[PDB]
Amino acid sequence: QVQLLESGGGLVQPGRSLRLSCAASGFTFDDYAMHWVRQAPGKGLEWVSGVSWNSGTIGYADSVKGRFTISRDNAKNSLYLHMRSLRAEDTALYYCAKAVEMVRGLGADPEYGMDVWGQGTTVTVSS
Amino acid sequence: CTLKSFTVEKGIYQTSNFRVQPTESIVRFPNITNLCPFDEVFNATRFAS
Ligand SMILES: *[C@@H]1O[C@H](CO)[C@@H](O)[C@H](O)[C@H]1NC(C)=O
Repeated sequence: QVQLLESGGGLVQPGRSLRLSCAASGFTFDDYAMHWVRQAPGKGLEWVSGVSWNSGTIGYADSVKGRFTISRDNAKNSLYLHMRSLRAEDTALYYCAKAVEMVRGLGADPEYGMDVWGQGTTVTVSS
Repeated sequence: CTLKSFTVEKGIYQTSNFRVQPTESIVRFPNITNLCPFDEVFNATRFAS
């Protein structure tokens, strides 16, 4: 069965780094564009980043641009999210979701449809 | 020429090879259906770093 397991949470002081990891198990990992979506505490969702089928990133959120860095690995079926310049306003859950339409299955390539969601971690920042 | 002589005696001789010649060439192979997924590589919307 399809499984999306994420890890990397834990309290870290402001002005450091973290490296979240999402591992997928149960499908051909190279025919699905992954996404990383935050979830502020007691608030609405907020898109953070993504990655297409060919390891080509699709841009980050406007307010986060400058620090976050996404990376993928089809060989180990692993997607990673390096985080820099951590600030107090970056405390939230983080889910890694997968697209729906397999590539070249029908104009352009697909990126919508975050259907399967893992249980996110609980990254927090404080001093 | 075959007898290696200029005087040839009465009789029947077998000399050379009659062999009809081919006309053209023919190559056969079934409908080509498998195709390498190259377009997805060159025509991808976003390349990696
Ligand atoms: C293979 O192509 C030929 C010529 O277009 C066609 O007649 C044939 O139906 C195709 N393959 C088969 C056996 O269906």
